[PDB]
Amino acid sequence: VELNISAAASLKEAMAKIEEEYKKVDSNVKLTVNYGASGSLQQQIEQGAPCDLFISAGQKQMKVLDEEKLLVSDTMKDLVKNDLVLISSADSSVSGMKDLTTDKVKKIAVGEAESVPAGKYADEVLTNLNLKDKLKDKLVFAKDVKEVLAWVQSGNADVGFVYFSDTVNNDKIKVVEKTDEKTHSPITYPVSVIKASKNVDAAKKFEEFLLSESGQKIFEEFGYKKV
Amino acid sequence: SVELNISAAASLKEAMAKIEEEYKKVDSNVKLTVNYGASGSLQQQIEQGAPCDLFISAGQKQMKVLDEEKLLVSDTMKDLVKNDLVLISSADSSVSGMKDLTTDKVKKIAVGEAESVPAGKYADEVLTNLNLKDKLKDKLVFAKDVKEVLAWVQSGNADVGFVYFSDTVNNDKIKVVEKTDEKTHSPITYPVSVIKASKNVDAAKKFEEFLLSESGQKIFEEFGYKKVE
Amino acid sequence: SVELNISAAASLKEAMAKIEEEYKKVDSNVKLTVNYGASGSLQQQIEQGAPCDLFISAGQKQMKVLDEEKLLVSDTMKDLVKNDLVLISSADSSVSGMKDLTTDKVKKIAVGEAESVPAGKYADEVLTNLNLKDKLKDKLVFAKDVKEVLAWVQSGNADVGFVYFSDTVNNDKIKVVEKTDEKTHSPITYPVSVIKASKNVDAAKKFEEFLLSESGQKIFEEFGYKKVE
Amino acid sequence: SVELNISAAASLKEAMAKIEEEYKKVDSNVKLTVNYGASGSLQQQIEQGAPCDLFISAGQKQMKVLDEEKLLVSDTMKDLVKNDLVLISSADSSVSGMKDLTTDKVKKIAVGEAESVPAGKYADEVLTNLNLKDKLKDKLVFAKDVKEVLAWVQSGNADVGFVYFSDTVNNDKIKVVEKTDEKTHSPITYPVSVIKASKNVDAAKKFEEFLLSESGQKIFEEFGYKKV
Repeated sequence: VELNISAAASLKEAMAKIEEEYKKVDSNVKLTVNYGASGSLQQQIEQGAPCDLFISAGQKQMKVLDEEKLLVSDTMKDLVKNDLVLISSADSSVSGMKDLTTDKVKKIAVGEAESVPAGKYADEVLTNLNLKDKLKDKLVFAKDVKEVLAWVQSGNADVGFVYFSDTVNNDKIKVVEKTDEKTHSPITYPVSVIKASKNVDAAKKFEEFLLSESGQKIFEEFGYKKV
Repeated sequence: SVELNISAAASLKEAMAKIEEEYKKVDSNVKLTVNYGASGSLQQQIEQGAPCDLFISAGQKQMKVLDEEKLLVSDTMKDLVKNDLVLISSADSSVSGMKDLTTDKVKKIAVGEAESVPAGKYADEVLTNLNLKDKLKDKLVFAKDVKEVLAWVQSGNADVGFVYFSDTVNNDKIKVVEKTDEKTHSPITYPVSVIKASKNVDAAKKFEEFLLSESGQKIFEEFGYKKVE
Repeated sequence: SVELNISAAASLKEAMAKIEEEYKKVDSNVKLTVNYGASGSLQQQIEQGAPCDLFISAGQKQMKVLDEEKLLVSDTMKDLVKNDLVLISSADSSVSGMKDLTTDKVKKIAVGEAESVPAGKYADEVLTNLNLKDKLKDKLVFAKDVKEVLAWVQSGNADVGFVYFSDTVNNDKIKVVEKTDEKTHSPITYPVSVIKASKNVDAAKKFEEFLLSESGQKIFEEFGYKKVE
Repeated sequence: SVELNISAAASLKEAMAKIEEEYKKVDSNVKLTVNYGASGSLQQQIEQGAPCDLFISAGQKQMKVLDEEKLLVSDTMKDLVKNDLVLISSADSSVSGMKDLTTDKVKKIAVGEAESVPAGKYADEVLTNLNLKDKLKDKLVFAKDVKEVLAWVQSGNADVGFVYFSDTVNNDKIKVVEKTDEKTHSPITYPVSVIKASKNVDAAKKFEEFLLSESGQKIFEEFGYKKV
């Protein structure tokens, strides 16, 4: 059977392992995974694109679809979530957020608050901790998380804010701390079977694998967390 | 034999053909398929999951939207090439400078709409920064594309016009009068990036390196494009 | 940036220098470090685990062992270039061709020692297959290497000689009378392969395809080598 | 912070890459540097007094010379993994068993060369022991290595081929039709051992047991290898 999956492109590295495993888990089904923006994938599903399963970055796109009656609602669940973490150079004395206030911390790298997802949550966290106005003389702004990583690696920034899934298998940086879930809005990836599919039966089975222990640990292998 | 889907701004077409044939000689194992279009429509397709391996846009705008949606291999984001905004005229025109603009040697100045035409946006910035825009309002006629600005400068509907230097190549009918000072406007950049969803990242990265290399650079320069600062 | 270690037969040294400067023009991101030696010993180092990325050999024997021991990326095994066994004389000699070997016009035929010198081993094959080896025994003189063969022929000590075409380039003092038919001897080929233990397999595969490309092949042909089939 | 020098046959490279990142989880402060070479050349390096902790050989020909020459810790020489000789065809090639070899369904059988390719040597022992080698001569075509065997079967040039099972993982363009009886060919084994001259005898053994442990013996299993 052929299942069509649309997904946020940030899951591509984790999704390679899932397909590969699922071949062993079920030889019968081959999966064609499609990657794009959750907004545009939302459009294609609204316009009747033959997708069997949808995993978006965030509740927003999925919420519009549920109301628009295009999802099998009982299949609408949270797949994984992400952690905003504080990183630094591997060889520095940063141990916590209280250091950002200190002389020890001169430069803090964050994504652009408006058009970088990690920067939005980073801004949201510093705002709620009342540190945002305290660190304006330290906050430098990057175009993406790669640049936040690179500035922290090369020493251009003392510490940075980034997803934990952006840190896996990288010896050059160290995850100093993890941000409290209660300090920002949930960074979640929902998954749902599409109603217009002709493989609801098979699509349900694949989603169950994704939500199963065998699938969740694969996602943990790439820095994602369960909900 | 890997097949690479390259999407590029329609402006790059003539130069992209030479790039294509020259990469055949350096790598026989890569098959390049290049479809062109406006940067916004090409950006649109990548977001829908269209299988494109490499993207070359005119403007930085379409890139940081894609990058924000995490559809790019971020470390492959580079400035490929640059352009110059040039003042052009009829080949026989007595105009010889930006100084001639505020004199009565010039009746009409053709520019693109500053809101919907990039060459118009840069022209605006130049006229604004040079403090010439108010004095020249009685001369400014507005076009819907760079192809219209040129067509007005030839056929004498406008004495003078603002276009990219790359539009001026292979036209003996129009002559470029003066190159706009780089200091007076936003960088006219054609950035390139490998698409994250690509199934041929390494092959794409390799091809991008060809564009970013002395041979690719020298090819773009044959069609009026310029070295990145 | 990537640093590739290439080990090649010491005969390729002159060609690999033009390969380096030319690859740099199409890929700024790769630094090549080329080590030269005897193919058999180069094989031993790879067998010991010496960090090599690409290997270019003089013969097929050493590739077979390496592949048997699984030290190669098998699907990258290819024939890069091949050489030709040619008949040479002095520039002013006026020897016409292979037919002139049997005539009284030539008295001394210079060849490499049939076991110590590969060009001699292939000369022996040609003369054997053409049934000329016995008739010519009174004419055959044996050199320690092709450099001595060329010297004898240049000085007139030998009327003609057998040598690789690549040993003739950049020398007007001698002239290539005729190239031996390829049907008459075992293929004189130089195989290339990416090394399995390499930490830059893809960068190595990409550099290998430059070698197998039209421009890369044409570089080896500047140095007397020839395209494979 | 201990560095371990590991000399291993180049067969295990892809498997060891998953061993390294996992032992990194099990032990944070050990640096694994894996040297890949021919087992005969790694043997020579060990014989010169060169410094290695653990040796993984392809076959026991080398690990016999060293064990005699008192260069090993004898109590650490065990068989790490074995290999299986399997029959393959393309995916859904309608070939079902070893029976089809003698039918018209199969007209071309790809094996490695008998005296150049290890998998070609064992497939030879099998067909010989199965009294099939003489009957099937008009079907037997010989490849330069297992990659080419696979290539012929994927493409359809050969209807059927013999390779190791570890050569067939993560490939959906062929089908492992049948495993060869282990009794019909010489044992295909990889021994492991700690060299006497290691700076860290104990550290290597805590790595050895990890490879011998279920945790390692299942990383190998997903790379096609088998228990001993």
